[PDB]
Amino acid sequence: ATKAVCVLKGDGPVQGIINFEQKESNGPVKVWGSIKGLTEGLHGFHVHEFGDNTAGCTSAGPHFNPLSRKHGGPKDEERHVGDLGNVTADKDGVADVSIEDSVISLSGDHCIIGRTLVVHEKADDLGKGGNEESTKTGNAGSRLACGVIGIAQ
Amino acid sequence: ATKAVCVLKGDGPVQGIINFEQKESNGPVKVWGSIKGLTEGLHGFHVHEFGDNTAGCTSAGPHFNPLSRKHGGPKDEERHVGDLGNVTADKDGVADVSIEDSVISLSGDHCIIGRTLVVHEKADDLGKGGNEESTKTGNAGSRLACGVIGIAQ
Ligand SMILES: [Cu+2]
Ligand SMILES: [Cu+2]
Ligand SMILES: [Zn+2]
Ligand SMILES: [Zn+2]
Repeated sequence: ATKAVCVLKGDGPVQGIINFEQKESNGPVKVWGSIKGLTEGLHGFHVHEFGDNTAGCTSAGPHFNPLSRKHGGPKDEERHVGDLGNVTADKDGVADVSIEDSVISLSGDHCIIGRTLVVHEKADDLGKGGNEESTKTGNAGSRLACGVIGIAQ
Repeated sequence: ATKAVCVLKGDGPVQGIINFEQKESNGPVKVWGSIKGLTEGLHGFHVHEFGDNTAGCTSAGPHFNPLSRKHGGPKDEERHVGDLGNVTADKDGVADVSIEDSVISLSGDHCIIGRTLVVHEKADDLGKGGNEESTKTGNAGSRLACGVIGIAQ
């Protein structure tokens, strides 16, 4: 798996398409695409553990966290494998996503293929909210849109 | 990955949920669940190559076929890794799926996690339709509903 893709959908008007590319095995992973229907500003953005959409986005479960760490920001050291921090929405509620990250992988046992990607109601506080919940979801809030991450051409 | 799941959706009224379980590494894989909104009778049922739903189900691409074989039935020897043959709809258009298969896998390089599952308009003819198209799609027809296959709890 060099490439992947994911279509985000939800009950909301929120929706988008996000691509992944890992040119090198165990190298970094460019993540990019575009989401629309967001409130202007920051929104949390994570890979969650399961490709389950049985019961909407709640089925996805908690943040993908195979090394059992506390939640954090993507550049933080103590973080969930799935913690990609935030994405930023336009005036117009379009967020033009573009991220490199080398904690996640499309191969290996950090492989995120088959897991749900989720964009959230509010900003991820990157674990620095000082409340119980911040070291788990980053207080990112409810799950506005999501989709399973799949192997792309 | 012991278990997986996939939610089938489409433009049609067709929809359902399908589960997967592979108790042994490289063993067989129980596939079961239920789909509704079908025309009574047989309907083709395959894993296609890609977890792409960019442009509905067409983005999924051709049948998952990593050994470059000709299309067949699931118990046939010459078959696509993704050829699970058919599923059967009620009077009421509910199909109660239940299948063992050991060509597909949730691990290894027949891993189908991250690929689209698709249920089709007509019956898969298992390659025996004698026409060009029958050794590719089994003449199964258009793509009524589909979804990416993801890692389940
Ligand atoms: Cu999250
Ligand atoms: Cu097909
Ligand atoms: Zn997290
Ligand atoms: Zn086939």
